[PDB]
Amino acid sequence: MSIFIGQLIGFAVIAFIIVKWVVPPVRTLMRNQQEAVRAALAESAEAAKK
Amino acid sequence: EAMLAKTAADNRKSAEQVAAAQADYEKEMAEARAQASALRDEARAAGRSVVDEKRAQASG
Repeated sequence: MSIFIGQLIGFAVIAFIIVKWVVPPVRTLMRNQQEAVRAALAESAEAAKK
Repeated sequence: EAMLAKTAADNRKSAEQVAAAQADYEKEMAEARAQASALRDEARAAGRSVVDEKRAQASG
């Protein structure tokens, strides 16, 4: 139980670190890829229109 | 990947093909103009021949 509390606190610290300093850049990368592919699709559509 | 390559080719081909259509329009215009000029030239040459012939006959 005591070690369970210790490891739970450790996991809370790990999750805080991840959300603070790891989630933001990864979310940015995912949004960047999604925007890039969306722009590629839209540019293909306008090329077909042209 | 095929979509992106085809889109780049689409932009290139559309631009060059618009230019080609305009050039073909101008080519047809030039050909028709040359045909018209040739008709007028040969018509006036035939007229000149007719006038020369009939003047020569009148003189004779």
